[PDB]
Amino acid sequence: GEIQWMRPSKEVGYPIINAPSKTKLEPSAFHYVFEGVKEPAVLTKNDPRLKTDFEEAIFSKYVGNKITEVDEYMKEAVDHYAGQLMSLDINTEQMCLEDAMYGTDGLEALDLSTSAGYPYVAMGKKKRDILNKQTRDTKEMQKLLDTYGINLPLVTYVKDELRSKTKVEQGKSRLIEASSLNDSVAMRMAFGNLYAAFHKNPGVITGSAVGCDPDLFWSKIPVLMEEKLFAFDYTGYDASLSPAWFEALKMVLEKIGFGDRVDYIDYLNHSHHLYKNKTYCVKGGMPSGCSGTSIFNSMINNLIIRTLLLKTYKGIDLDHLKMIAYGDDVIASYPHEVDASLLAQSGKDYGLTMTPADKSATFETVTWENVTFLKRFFRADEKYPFLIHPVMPMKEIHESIRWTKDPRNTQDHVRSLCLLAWHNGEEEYNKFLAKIRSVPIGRALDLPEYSTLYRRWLDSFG
RNA sequence: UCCAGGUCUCUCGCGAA
RNA sequence: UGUUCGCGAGAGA
RNA sequence: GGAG
Ligand SMILES: [Zn+2]
Repeated sequence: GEIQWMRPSKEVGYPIINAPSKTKLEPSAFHYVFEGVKEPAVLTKNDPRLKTDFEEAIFSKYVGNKITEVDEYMKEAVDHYAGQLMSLDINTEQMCLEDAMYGTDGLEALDLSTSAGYPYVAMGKKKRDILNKQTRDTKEMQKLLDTYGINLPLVTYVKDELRSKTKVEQGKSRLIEASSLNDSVAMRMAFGNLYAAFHKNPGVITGSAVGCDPDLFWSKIPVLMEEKLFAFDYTGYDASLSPAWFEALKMVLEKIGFGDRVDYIDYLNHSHHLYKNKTYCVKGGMPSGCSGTSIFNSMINNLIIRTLLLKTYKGIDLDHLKMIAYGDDVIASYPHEVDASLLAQSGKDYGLTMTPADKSATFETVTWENVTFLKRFFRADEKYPFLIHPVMPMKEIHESIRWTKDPRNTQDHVRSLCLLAWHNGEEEYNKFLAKIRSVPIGRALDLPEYSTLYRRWLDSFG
């Protein structure tokens, strides 16, 4: 991915966009009860904690475009991945406007609790002024569709989130592309049935986990896998993606029947962006906030891995590849061991920078002990060993409970954290409840006992 | 003074028919 | 408690 | 930055 040009919106007539300059994150009641090292992300360029140039740092992810051509390995990847998906018998018809806007089996509605993007953002127009979920009215959307059309520019924001100390100072803040309501709608008309099919089929056929519940799904995953697992991390996955990857994705879509709308894929590959007082153009790179970015990045992951396997292990039978991606996150398996270290080197050839799974400083053997997916470990229940706990390390929970964007939400926030926390075991869970209840607000919260969670967990399998 | 800050998925909580 | 809808939040990608 |  690479910035083609950049210039101040003034020279071109695009309006300036102001994000709030301060974080909505404030220390919570439990700030001092738990240890933790993350703080609010750098949002502006005046920030004291900066030890480098902000804009330089945030746009640094656009490392360039390595390849431009679909080679034979990619083409074979394509064929294999397409052939897999054809077995799902995916409905290829357009999704109707009303279903696109207001959701249907497998695809939730548009979020009226979020920005409408360009150009509505420049007129104080919100989604709530256009959509109404109680009537499923499409009349004003259809008109607004005809008026502004599609392929509008994306508004770039800085994500307001916790961030590692190192990342704060080094200014490595993450960017959001706000997709236009128009484009979200047009995308869902074109691909909603694809989205639906994937959401209903988390697993090794889609090669995706979008639509799963980790509570339940974690017990399916080890059955789905092969004997030998492999995994790794990506560095700047989305922005590192070259246009060829977008061509191969089109090919897959042509293959499974979405051929008349692959042109939308071009709009993701070749995007224009408003950031504060600048307008810039990016060729390559998946924009983070477009419609289907979860589905598409995952699909593209399934193509990358097959391609590297073919490049690295000649003649490899891909029918035995069992992998599951969620965006750039992935857990893969083959009947015979595969060396992530070798794939990472082949990856360079295709513009991808691959590092060892979970920030380990060395490429080592992925096992059921140390593998992670969606930030959670795998741990069998001591009573019923075929039941697998998704286990998020307490540390992540600890970092979360220390901040809040609105103390109004304390009860709900902390309860949500308990639902994650208890898979760590009764000893750890009761300790967590202990530290929480060590402040008076803690004692005010209605918090689930371990026993309650375990029983409800077992019961949800039936 | 307020509002602002993407796409999705899952879950919990609340309100309704 | 089942569903179906609407709202809020948290987490993950 | 958007509306009062
Ligand atoms: Zn351009």
